[PDB]
Amino acid sequence: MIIPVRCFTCGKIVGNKWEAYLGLLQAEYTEGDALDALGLKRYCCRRMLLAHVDLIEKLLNYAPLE
Amino acid sequence: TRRPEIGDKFSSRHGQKGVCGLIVPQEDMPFCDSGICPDIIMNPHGFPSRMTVGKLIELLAGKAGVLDGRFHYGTAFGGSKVKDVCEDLVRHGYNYLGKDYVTSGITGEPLEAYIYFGPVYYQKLKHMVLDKMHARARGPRAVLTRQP
Amino acid sequence: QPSLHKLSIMAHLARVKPHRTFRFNECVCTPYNADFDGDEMNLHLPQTEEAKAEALVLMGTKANLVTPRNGEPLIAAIQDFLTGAYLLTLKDTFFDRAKACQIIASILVGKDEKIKVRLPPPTILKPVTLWTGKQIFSVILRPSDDNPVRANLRTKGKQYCGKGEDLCANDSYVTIQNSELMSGSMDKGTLGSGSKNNIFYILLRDWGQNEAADAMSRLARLAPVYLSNRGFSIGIGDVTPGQGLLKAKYELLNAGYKKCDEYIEALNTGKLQQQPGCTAEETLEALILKELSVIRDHAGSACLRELDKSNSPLTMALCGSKGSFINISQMIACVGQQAISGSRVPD
Amino acid sequence: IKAVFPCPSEPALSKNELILTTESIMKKSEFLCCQDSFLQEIKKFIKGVSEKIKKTRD
Amino acid sequence: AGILFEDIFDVKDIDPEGKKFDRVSRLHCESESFKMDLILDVNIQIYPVDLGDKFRLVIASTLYEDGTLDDGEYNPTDDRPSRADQFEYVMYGKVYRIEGDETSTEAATRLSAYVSYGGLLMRLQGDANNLHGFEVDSRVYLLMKKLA
Amino acid sequence: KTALEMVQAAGTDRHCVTFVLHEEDHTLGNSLRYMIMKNPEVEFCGYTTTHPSESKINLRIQTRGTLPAVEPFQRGLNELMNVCQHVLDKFEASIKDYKDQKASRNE
Amino acid sequence: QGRFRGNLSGKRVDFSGRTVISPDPNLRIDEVAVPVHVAKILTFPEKVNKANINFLRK
Amino acid sequence: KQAMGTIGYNQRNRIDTLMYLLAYPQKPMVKTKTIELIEFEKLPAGQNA
Amino acid sequence: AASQAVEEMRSRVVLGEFGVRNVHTTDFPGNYSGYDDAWDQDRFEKNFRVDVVHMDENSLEFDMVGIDAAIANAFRRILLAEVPTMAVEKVLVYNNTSIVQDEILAHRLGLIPIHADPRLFEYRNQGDEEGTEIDTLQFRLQVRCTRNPHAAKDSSDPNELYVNHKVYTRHMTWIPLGNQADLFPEGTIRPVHDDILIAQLRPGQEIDLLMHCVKGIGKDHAKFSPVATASYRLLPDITLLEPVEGEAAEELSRCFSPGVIEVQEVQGKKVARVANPRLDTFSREIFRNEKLKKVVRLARVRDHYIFSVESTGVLPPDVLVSEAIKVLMGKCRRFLDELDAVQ
Amino acid sequence: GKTPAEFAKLNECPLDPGGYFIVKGVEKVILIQEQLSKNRIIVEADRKGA
Ligand SMILES: [Mg+2]
Ligand SMILES: [Zn+2]
Repeated sequence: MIIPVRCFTCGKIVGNKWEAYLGLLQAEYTEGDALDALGLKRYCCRRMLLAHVDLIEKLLNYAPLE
Repeated sequence: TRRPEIGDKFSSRHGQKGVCGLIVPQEDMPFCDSGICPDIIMNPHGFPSRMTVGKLIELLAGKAGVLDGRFHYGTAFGGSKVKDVCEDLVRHGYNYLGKDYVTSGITGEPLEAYIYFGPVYYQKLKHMVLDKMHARARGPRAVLTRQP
Repeated sequence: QPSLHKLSIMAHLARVKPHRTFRFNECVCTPYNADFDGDEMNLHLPQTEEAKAEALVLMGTKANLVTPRNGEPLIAAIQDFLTGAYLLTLKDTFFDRAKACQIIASILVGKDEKIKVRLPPPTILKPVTLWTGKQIFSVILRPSDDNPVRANLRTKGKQYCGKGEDLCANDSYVTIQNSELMSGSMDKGTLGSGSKNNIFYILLRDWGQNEAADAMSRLARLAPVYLSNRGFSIGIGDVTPGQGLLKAKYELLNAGYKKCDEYIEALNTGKLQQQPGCTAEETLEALILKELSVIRDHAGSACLRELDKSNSPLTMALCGSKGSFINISQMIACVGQQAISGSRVPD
Repeated sequence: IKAVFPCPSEPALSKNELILTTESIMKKSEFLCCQDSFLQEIKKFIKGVSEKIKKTRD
Repeated sequence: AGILFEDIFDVKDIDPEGKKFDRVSRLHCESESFKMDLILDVNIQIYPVDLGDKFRLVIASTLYEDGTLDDGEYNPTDDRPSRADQFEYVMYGKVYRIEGDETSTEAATRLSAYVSYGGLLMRLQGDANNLHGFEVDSRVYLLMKKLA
Repeated sequence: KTALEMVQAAGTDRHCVTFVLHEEDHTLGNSLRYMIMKNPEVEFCGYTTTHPSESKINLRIQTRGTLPAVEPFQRGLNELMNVCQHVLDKFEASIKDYKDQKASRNE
Repeated sequence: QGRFRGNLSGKRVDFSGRTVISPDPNLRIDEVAVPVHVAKILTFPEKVNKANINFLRK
Repeated sequence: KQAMGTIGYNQRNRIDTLMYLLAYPQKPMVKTKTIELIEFEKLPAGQNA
Repeated sequence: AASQAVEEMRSRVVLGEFGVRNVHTTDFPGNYSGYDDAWDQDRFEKNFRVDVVHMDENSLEFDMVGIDAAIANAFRRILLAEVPTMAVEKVLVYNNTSIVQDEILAHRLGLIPIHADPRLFEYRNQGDEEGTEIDTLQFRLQVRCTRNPHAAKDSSDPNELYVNHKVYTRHMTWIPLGNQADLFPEGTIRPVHDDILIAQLRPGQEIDLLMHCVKGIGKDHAKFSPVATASYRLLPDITLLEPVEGEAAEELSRCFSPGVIEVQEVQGKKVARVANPRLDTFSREIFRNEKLKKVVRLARVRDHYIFSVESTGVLPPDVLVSEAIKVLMGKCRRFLDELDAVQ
Repeated sequence: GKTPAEFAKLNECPLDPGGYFIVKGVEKVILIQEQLSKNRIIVEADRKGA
């Protein structure tokens, strides 16, 4: 749904890297350079951003609101 | 909210379905040189009698995909071969076959054989043990045939 | 639930434990044909002292170690207990005093908590001090000096070359004397649930049910403690074909397809030597199936020769735990003829 | 039985002594409960063992 | 002197059927002073054996030269002058099968003594006059030293 | 409430005793086995977790001579504690030296 | 679902349970580990006698 | 067909008889072209482990 | 010589093409021919040393020489599972009307690292749901999302249309209890990373909850562990058997990590030598090259560890390693005290 | 024919494949029934060999 706070395998805090990751993918980095520039060395941290679907941006269009 | 426990059935996207058996702490797991201690230890006896070599290639191609931000294709009758992902792994400093030097978490001493790490797409199936555990001491009986 | 033979229902002595699953020892998976993939098993608690006693005497696990069908044992070791004992009892393994004490001390639990260990004397003494792994396995059969078990067995292994008589180069002739393993490794044919000359069946017939059950419990306790500190893994480098296979497979396919084409040409536009008892097309089917079986068998005999030892499918096929040589040949060299109902693919 | 009970202080039997002491055991009381076929199979096997002893000592 | 057998041997062949194992090699030897042949397994990691080497082999029932046959348990930690100090490689196993040869039909005197050092076998075959003192289930110390 | 329980063997007077340590695991068990096996009076020493649901280890100690096995257990504990004290002192000295050398450079 | 095939041949029993199985080698081969949430429901009627009065009071 | 996943984007406004969701789904790391055609990577079922 | 094989057997973990050899720790008394491996305190205190090779914020990397595997493994396990920290346990919820469910929101708040220094707090007892000054903190989150009153006609991005549409962790406000306002200065007790996305909102939705941090160890739950990961590797020594000259040195320079094999010129000729073996990861690509399998001997020095402690930011990792050693010292002290209470 | 912005006002998923009825609140699918092709000459064997 939303980005998990910590990586499942090691435990590094990944949940703050998401808004920087989309910001670095607006400036036309590749994913391979963006994950390096955010500083995720172990690949268990890298699959938290490489494989994450952001459903809550598209679930919040359906929430009732005033 | 149901959290996975002893009894909750996972799968593997290759028919290697299997119940969870044991939940060990993080400190008791093996670990590479880089400190990665694996989430799911899978038994290597499932592979020779079932010949799921596709899982061994999925693990390799996923490992070679997370290291440089691609998604490799495993399309039927095509897809990214082994000879490309071997070079993609060797460019980043891992072994070209996925096997890694792995230190045991229990004893601290390294292991004799190398261990085959990689990210495999497991998917949790709906058959949980909290919905299947059932018991009856004595209770309601039928009205007609007085048996449970 | 699908109750095929009479060992689909046995009686165990219950013990309560916190988590939410029925947890039994894996040596009992062969009678139930259970597989731990979400399988459910029913429980029945008898409500009367006569029912308890008849269940405990007639239907206990220790009193039904042998199937009534032919007399071969069913409760025996299974995968990862065979591979653990096979990799424990090679001629290669040697332990210092630290790791040998650490492996032996895994059995000191349960009702074997009160016994004295009897660490056996070391094999090599002067340059280093090394217990050979067969002594560590022999501690299973007799883990104390006052245990009256004296097991004896003398049989052929699986991979026995036929000419050895205890001196084969494979070290595959099992000789246990006074519960001390003197040569040879533990195959499936010495620990597994296959047939007789099982060491647990020897312990059952000569020294009662209790010693067979204690030995199976000690092996199931010990062999994973060795194996999970050895490391035993399989990867794509373990089913990849070498160069010596990729030459021989190409030569075999060219030779077999040439001989098949010459048989096709000998049927359609010439004389084909008809085999006795059949039409000419059935002769052609038999010759083509013979040539394709030669292709599969020679590709298998070429892929097995170039594998290294300590290859994981090869170890799991030599100890008979899971798999066979057909599977290794079929996922390295050449998948054979795909036969539907004993013939080639019908049109 | 040769491995569990080695008696190092006892003399090894010959062929004739083996047949004699085997028949001296098998004519006691408790062996009447067995069938005739089982006694014949025991005496056949003991004769085979005695022939092996004779061939080795020759 | 509780020596059962003491002779000089020469290595004729190191690996007859290929290198089946990493640490153990199947020696095939032959002696000078007698007509003994010797199949032997040694640990070649701790003690390397080459092709034309020539060693002196000793099989003794005890390690103490005064003739003290008391052995309840071996102590590696205790230090005292023993028979092993003159040698470079000391094993310890049990004789388990004395077996007469079958290759001759009458009037032969070759006997085989199979001694198993914890799994590492040894066939000591020769004339029956040399092997006096071997019995089944007696525990012998092999001792061994290369010569110049 | 007692975390240390001593189960002796059946026939042997106090020289083959099994230490049940409550509320530990492989962490103390492996280090304590390492410091006990250095004592040359110990013939056998090794631990085992009884069951992974439970936090126990059974640390069997078998001595050679006539000394009881409580003394190698106590010497193993004290030697492990002195190793940890020395490691703590050397590591804190090395950290203080590293921070001092970095704060002295580029100033 | 008649009387014969439904109720005489094989009939449903109580004092039973049904759970998913999972392996555990640390038990002996004649033991099964029953969960707590089943063993609180399944009961055995133990008659009070002289040998176990102090156990059943607890 | 039994893998827990996400039913759709309306899965919070939807009262069904029995609905299993996964808390943090992830899209697969080795994906087929069929996954790109039927849009399985937009609402997946499973986690890379 | 046999002395070379025995010396290599007890201090070098060699790496084969097919499997690691010599893995066990063997230097124990009575396991070798003429050596004397009894526990000598002075030989350990002479050989042991610590060299810190790198350190910055939230990370550390230091060498240890002479310690054994069964003690360095204990330091790693104490860092993962026994060095206590502070993490949220009770999430008291008033009016959660977002799309993030209440259970998952409480679970996300549990995993957030809190910058309290947990040597100052005590374990909460059994029960005791309120807590006191000593054994808890308290955080209060309250975010209400509304529309931005001025906006353009396009209404495309969410960053312009809404205010507080993302609930970060800078919206967590600390609420003191008792004398914690004077014990702790203003600005220390805070969530650490200060940017972690907790939930995400739309106008009309509101989160107003109240969190109770406690002290806990990593064995109980993984939210209390202070380290991102902490591991160790043995320091390698790639050694050369025969000299590698000519064009073989160029391809040997590519069969390793990019900072271990240097190539230098002596007589207009390139010879290779091992320069910085610490930087190798052991990809073992020297075994694909057929001519070069017999020139190198890849091995790990057994008694030269390289720890690497990356903290989550609760407290800087030198203090983590000091606490990790003191926990094991306390575990030895507890069983010494129980022996003295027995006898 | 609607856009993914206009499925929100109807509370319907854009990836919901469709093709299922809704009767009395449950979603029902008429399965694709397989038949033998009618009006065609089929030469079959009889039980008794004819
Ligand atoms: Mg099944
Ligand atoms: Zn990670």
